[PDB]
Amino acid sequence: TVSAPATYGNFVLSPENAVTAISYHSILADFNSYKAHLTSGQPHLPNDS
Amino acid sequence: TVSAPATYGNFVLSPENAVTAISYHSILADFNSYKAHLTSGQPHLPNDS
Repeated sequence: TVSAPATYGNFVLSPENAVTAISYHSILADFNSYKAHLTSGQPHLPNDS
Repeated sequence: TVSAPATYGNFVLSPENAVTAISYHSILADFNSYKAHLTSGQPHLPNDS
């Protein structure tokens, strides 16, 4: 037996991203995540998108 | 006796702006106000920064 995933994942956009989409045409994933790490100064995020 | 302000009112950058300044060369003042009133769907805004 193998414990394979049973469901497709999802990647819902954050509302803050939508303001950054309407203006300049670019989107970085998890915009709230980077904001909380620049304040602490930590460079290594736990996870990526 | 005209009532004139006794002190300069300093502007301050929002923490959300700190990532936007790095990822691209632009800043939207009151960026949290844009996200709040855009997610609300209301075309108008209270006051400018």
